[PDB]
Amino acid sequence: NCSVAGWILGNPECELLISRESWSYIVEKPNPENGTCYPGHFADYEELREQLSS
Amino acid sequence: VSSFERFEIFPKESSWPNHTTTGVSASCSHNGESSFYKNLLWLTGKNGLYPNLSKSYANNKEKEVLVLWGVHHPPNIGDQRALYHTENAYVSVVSSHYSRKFTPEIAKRPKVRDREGRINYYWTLLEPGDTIIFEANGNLIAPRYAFALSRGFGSGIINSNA
Amino acid sequence: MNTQFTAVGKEFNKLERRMENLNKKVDDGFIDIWTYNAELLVLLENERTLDFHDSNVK
Amino acid sequence: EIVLTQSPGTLSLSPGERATLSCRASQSISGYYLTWYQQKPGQAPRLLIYGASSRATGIPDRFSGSGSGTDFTLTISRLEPEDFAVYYCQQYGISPVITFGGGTNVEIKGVQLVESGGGLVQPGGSLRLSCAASGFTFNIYDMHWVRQAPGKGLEWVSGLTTGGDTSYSGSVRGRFSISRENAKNSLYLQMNNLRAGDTAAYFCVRGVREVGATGGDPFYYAMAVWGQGTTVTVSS
Ligand SMILES: *[C@@H]1O[C@H](CO)[C@@H](O[C@@H]2O[C@H](CO)[C@@H](O[C@@H]3O[C@H](CO)[C@@H](O)[C@H](O)[C@@H]3O)[C@H](O)[C@H]2NC(C)=O)[C@H](O)[C@H]1NC(C)=O
Ligand SMILES: *[C@@H]1O[C@H](CO)[C@@H](O[C@@H]2O[C@H](CO)[C@@H](O[C@@H]3O[C@H](CO)[C@@H](O)[C@H](O)[C@@H]3O)[C@H](O)[C@H]2NC(C)=O)[C@H](O)[C@H]1NC(C)=O
Ligand SMILES: *[C@@H]1O[C@H](CO)[C@@H](O[C@@H]2O[C@H](CO)[C@@H](O)[C@H](O)[C@H]2NC(C)=O)[C@H](O)[C@H]1NC(C)=O
Ligand SMILES: *[C@@H]1O[C@H](CO)[C@@H](O)[C@H](O)[C@H]1NC(C)=O
Ligand SMILES: *[C@@H]1O[C@H](CO)[C@@H](O)[C@H](O)[C@H]1NC(C)=O
Repeated sequence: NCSVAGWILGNPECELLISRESWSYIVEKPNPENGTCYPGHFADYEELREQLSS
Repeated sequence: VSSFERFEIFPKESSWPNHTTTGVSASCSHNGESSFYKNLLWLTGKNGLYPNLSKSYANNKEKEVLVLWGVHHPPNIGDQRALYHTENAYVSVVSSHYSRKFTPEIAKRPKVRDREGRINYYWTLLEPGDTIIFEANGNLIAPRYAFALSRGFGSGIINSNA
Repeated sequence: MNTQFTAVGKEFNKLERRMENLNKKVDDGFIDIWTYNAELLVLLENERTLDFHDSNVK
Repeated sequence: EIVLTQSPGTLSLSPGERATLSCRASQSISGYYLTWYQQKPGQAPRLLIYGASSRATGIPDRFSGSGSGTDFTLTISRLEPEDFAVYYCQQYGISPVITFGGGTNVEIKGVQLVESGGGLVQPGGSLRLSCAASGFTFNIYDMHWVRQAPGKGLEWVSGLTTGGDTSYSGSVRGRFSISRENAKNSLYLQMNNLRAGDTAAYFCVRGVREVGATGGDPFYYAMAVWGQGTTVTVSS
């Protein structure tokens, strides 16, 4: 259910999963439920995703 | 365009009592008689009485919205003190996604269409559900009218003398 | 072909020259590829048409 | 716009004296809203003070004022026989209507415009005036036509902003009509249905810098400059 915001930042309902050290590809849904619990602009979402393509 | 139209987000009447609205300029003219852009407004004080502002809007129409505003740069200070009564400029045009502030001074510039002054123009889209706020100590151009729209696809632009 | 309900053109300022020389390179690339492939296709197809006729009479 | 009341319409005082003059209105009216003039009979008016405190160009320091709200005031630090004159009280209505005090005579005990066409008509008649400009940009400023009967309170006949919002008095409207030309650097006032109330000396007046232009002109919400005026009369 998580967003990338909820993934990277440490949203407690998102499993952090530090053991996931590297992987094949990223899986989301289109409409990620858990964005940021305290909202706020997140600039360069595009760029961070592209850098975290791989 | 899939839909496009013009509406009155903030009527000139009754939006800004506490700032004199009616001022225009002379290069902006109509049949050799002065004017200013229909969709927008100047604001200045009530006989040298500037209070500062915070105003807002969010969509009820459920269509997408297109919004315009301006940031005043006089060519001399006597305007700045006379109109707005602060050398400080600070505007904050705010949304959820976009937001930005503006803090200019006077920059002298050469005469262009008999103008040294400038107003830098700034704009954004606004979607349904989302709020815009304007906060300021003057040096503003405000919306009178705003552009209601849907998206469009695939049409575009031509330059042509044909 | 599939011809989209298309809008070709763009424009840029002079601080976008990455994107200008890009979009020029992009478009010229595409233009040349359609040009090359189609020109070869006219040549080849007309040859195969001549051979089709020659074949039929033979 | 509101009726004013000067205090006093004439006075007689000695040299080396102050002079307190109070121009007060019906309502309380906010204070960068008035300006203050003089005039010698025979001369056109001259600009002195604006917004109840602050001072015009080409000046001594002696005339200085105060007051706010309903009661505005101009005071004087020293009196001199060169000041022998009628002083005026001219305010920009929020209803865009200049309003006038009735002139205040100091008696002391022991660039330009040009008008065109002043003179006589028959009452109930018809006549036009023009004015013409010299050495500025008639583009910018909000203009005013003004009247004055001899040794009487002024009256503000008409004015127009450079974007077309007219303002007349309810009595004078319809009988007069204006039209402006910035490419010509000139102004027009066609007038009809003229009676003895129009028997008076008129003035063409350059007012207010609208918002925006290049220049070493600032603005007030006072006049910019007057003209020399001219007489107009009905008779038979
Ligand atoms: C992670 O995502 C879930 C699912 O979106 C979030 O839970 C849901 O959050 C909404 C927020 O509007 C809850 O609705 C609200 O409920 C409260 C009453 O608790 C009410 O005051 C609000 O007006 C609104 O109706 C919704 O009930 C809730 N559902 C569940 C199953 O929890 C959750 O908050 C997200 N957590 C984090 C850490 O991001
Ligand atoms: C809309 O476009 C027209 C055409 O460009 C504008 O009219 C032209 O504006 C130029 C501005 O330089 C005029 O030249 C100037 O004339 C004035 C005297 O009036 C002079 O002071 C300047 O030094 C310069 O020579 C030009 O005459 C004028 N031509 C016409 C036919 O109007 C017009 O201003 C534009 N209007 C708007 C609202 O954008
Ligand atoms: C992802 O979101 C769905 C929302 O559809 C969550 O579904 C809930 O699941 C719990 C049981 O785990 C039920 O009690 C709720 O009634 C369900 N709600 C709905 C709307 O179906 C799901 O739990 C979420 N999963 C994670 C891992 O966050
Ligand atoms: C103007 O300021 C007064 C302060 O007394 C306030 O009552 C009024 O609502 C204000 N109007 C606007 C449009 O801000
Ligand atoms: C206007 O800005 C000044 C600057 O500090 C502030 O003190 C004042 O409260 C502001 N007024 C309003 C109405 O925002």
